[PDB]
Amino acid sequence: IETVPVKLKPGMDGPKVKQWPLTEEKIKALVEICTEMEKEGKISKIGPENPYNTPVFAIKKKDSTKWRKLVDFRELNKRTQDFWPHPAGLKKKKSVTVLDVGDAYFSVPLDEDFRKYTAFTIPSINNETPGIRYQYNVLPQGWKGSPAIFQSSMTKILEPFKKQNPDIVIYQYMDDLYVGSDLEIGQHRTKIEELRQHLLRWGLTTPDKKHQKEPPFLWMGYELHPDKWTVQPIVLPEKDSWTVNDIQKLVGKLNWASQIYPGIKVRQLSKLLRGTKALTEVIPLTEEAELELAENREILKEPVHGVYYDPSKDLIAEIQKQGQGQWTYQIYQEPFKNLKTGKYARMRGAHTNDVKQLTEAVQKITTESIVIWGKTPKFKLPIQKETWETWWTEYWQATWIPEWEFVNTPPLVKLWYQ
Amino acid sequence: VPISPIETVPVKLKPGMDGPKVKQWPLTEEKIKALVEICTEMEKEGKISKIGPENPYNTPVFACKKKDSTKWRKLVDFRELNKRTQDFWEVQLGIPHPAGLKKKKSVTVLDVGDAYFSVPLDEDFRKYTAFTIPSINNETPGIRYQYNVLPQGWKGSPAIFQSSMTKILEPFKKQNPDIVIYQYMDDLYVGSDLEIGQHRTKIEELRQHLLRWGLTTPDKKHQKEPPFLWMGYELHPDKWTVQPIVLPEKDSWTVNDIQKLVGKLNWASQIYPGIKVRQLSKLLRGTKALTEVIPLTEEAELELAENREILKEPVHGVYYDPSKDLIAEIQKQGQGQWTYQIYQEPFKNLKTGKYARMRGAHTNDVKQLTEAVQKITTESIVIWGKTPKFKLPIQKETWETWWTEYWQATWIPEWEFVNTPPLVKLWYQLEKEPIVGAETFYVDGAANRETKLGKAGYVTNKGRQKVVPLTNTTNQKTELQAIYLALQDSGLEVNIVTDSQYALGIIQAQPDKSESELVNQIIEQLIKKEKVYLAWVPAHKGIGGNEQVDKLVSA
DNA sequence: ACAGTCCCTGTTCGGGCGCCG
DNA sequence: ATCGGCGCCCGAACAGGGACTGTG
Ligand SMILES: OC[C@H]1O[C@@](CO)(O[C@H]2O[C@H](CO)[C@@H](O)[C@H](O)[C@H]2O)[C@@H](O)[C@@H]1O
Repeated sequence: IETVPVKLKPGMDGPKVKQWPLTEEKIKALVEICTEMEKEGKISKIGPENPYNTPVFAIKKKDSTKWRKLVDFRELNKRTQDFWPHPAGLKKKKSVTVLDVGDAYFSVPLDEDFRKYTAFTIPSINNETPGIRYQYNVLPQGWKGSPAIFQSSMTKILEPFKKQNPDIVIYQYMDDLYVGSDLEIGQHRTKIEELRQHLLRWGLTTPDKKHQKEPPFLWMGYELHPDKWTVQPIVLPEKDSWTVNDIQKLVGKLNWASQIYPGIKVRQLSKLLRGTKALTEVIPLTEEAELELAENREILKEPVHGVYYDPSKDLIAEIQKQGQGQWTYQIYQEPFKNLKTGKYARMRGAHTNDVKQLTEAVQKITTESIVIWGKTPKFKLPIQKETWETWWTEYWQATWIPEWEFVNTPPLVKLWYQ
Repeated sequence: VPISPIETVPVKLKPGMDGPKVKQWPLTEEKIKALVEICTEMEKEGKISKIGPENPYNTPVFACKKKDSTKWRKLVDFRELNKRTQDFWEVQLGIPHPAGLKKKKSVTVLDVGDAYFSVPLDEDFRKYTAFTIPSINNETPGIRYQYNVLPQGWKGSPAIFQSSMTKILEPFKKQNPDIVIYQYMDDLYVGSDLEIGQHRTKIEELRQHLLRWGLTTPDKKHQKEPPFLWMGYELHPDKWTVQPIVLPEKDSWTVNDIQKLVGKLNWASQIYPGIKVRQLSKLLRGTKALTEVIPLTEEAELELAENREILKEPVHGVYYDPSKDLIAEIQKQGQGQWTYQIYQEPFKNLKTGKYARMRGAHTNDVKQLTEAVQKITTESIVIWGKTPKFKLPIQKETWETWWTEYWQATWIPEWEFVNTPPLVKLWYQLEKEPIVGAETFYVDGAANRETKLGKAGYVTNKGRQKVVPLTNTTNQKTELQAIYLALQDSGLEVNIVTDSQYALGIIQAQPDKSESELVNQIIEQLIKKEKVYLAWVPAHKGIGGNEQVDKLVSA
């Protein structure tokens, strides 16, 4: 098998990203993995004359004790050439299972003129030794070009199973294979084993999950149910008595929501505060204001019309920390034109770890974006840059890494969760 | 010892570039005879070859004294060649710290002699290292040479030698998997658990192994007994300390001098607990004149006295025990200044340190404490490869109300509370519901974009109003100024309604310090109050008192 | 709808300390 | 004068992004 020639986008160099510090648990796991990849010819040692680098770290696999080597190939993928239909029914299936088939890439060799760009450096504790640098000789997991170059072999491998089970939707994104069906949970789990063994005739899958009856939250990214995802509506308070402060919060909330919903009106509500009153003063709602509120309640309950996905535009996701372990998020492409608004709650590290929550929410939001649109959104994270970069690798378990930026949002966004 | 039989590292020029063609500047006669004598010497040693007119490249050459040595170091101003040499990915990711060293039975410190001059240079790249020795008589043309080994001053030499040394040690490390070798450039910390007799046997195996690869271990650089001078430290068998720090003593100081004093105090803060440099670094603000003389301020001199006070007493560090937990404890010394100590057994510090960074224009102690906890976490991963247990001067309940009420995701790893004042506290707390029987202030402010003049005032539910004219101000400042007025002209309980998310987002974060003088005044008022409720309403929407005060300040 | 001013954060480079040729 | 590479700190110039205001 001859390698496919791969180029960088015009006028762009390879990635040059420093390696971030790793724990002894992760370094010892990485050294063992890379030494075995070098023996099997999958990677090879290089020197400092290769001016490129990509960060590497290790994660513990989903419901497993084994380690998976994860490369932060975000910079290489932006600069990698572009290559050359998304199943709309995958999000309608009852059960959808994610299979890590990244191991299949290690069988296809990589173009020699391109291997220099896949370099990474394994650090050492206390800087005992210099960094030991490796480059890839085969298709690497997490590379934008790996699923494309392997696409021809993958359609061939899956075609018998897809014609034998035409009711099963099978989508591929990077190292992951998304397998959706409408079968019962037990017959669905048997079909996954049928696909694993059918794949096993050619390429190996991550070791069988040790638990087979779905323990709680171990299968977060494994067994996902798209038909149960719910959108978070915008709600307004219902009170018998309203104060001046209560109406001001209402008017400010409705004026902000008027950017997402056209028909929101706040004039008759603002009329109630025309004086210069005390915040605690109770204000009776006039007949005109009561009607204006009730119609706005109808509008916030009705779904938005005329919001469609644009495959050419990037996806953007914003998360809000609402407190009590609850996080609200919105995925959109243009401001105030949300493609989905959801809510995730009661995630790991209950009432202790905020970061463990956010890291899980980013993964859950990303999984939905891959399932629904086949893209990954750029995240606006409500967290400090150093707080995130210090801890995020400790709770990550996905094979992909979305782009993100950090923002300091004023907490006036109480306009998404009641 | 002939050149090392190690494979040369392929080196290229930057794409579409040629070699350097720089003419030789004049040199003094003391250095000319030394360079000629040295160059013919290091031609005999094989490091250098004579070249002819076929070589069109050149680089100026001089010769300085070796660092703390009677030998001469041959240096070349390869500034022109470094711009044209390909970029490298440096494999040296940091500096080893003694606090990360474990206890070992036998310790040896080696140093390779003529390190760069032992590793050959890529044959194809040697043409670009051409240089000319101008003779004494200006009539003589001068002798041209090229480099056969890693030249000193070339940007690729440190990385290639570091990469080359690892390849040379790899077979020996495999032949002895239980021998620990800390490798930094040419200095070798060798540690094993064998007996002292059998250890010297392995050291000789290592010296012979390096000699086969053209790496001599001179007796002058072979240390066999503690104490060990390693990476600027003194390595005693059960304790470690820093090589003597020399603080300069002067009656008048300059910018440069302050810059050296701050640096040495930072280098000392790794083991000396309590070093402060905030007031000394403040003297470096604004002045870019390096030789400008600076009078020591009252706060700066006090800081220098404190540092010398804790520097007169000797401090030592301890080595690392992989079986015992790693513990770090932080204390708040000054405003914006923190010191910490990482230890395993109490009062037996592995290392110390300090965090004194002002992150943001407005912040509080809880933010800075969390920022310092992260700096220690990262530093701990580098030295020991694990996250330490924490002992923080902040109440468990203080942090619970902060991280649950804060809009960003903030977390601190496993930590326990220590009652070592001064403690970290929230100096004021905004009410979640409007206060009954509290005067309601509708504040706003404005400013002209061209005139830079503005107004700031408020109206209340009791009919009270106020408008203050401001000069040389902005829109953002007047909304903060309006909130300051309401806090001034109110009782201990006040309700304030603003239309500025900017002013709201600053105050809602509960800052206790700010680079803005006005915010610090606002903070001072909030601590004096007993109950404060801050509410936001959208501007220009005909809402309540916001409309009344809006017309007062926009005119 | 576009163009500025303000403010804020982050990156980058300069000084210094320290290591080593 | 006059060097390479690395790490750390502190200070400052530059740029990027979001919100507000003024304007066609
Ligand atoms: O998290 C910011 C951090 O990311 C870095 C390296 O981790 O850059 C990588 O990650 C970014 C996060 O979105 C990507 O945008 C970028 O493409 C990728 O190289 C650093 O830039 C930064 O310190």
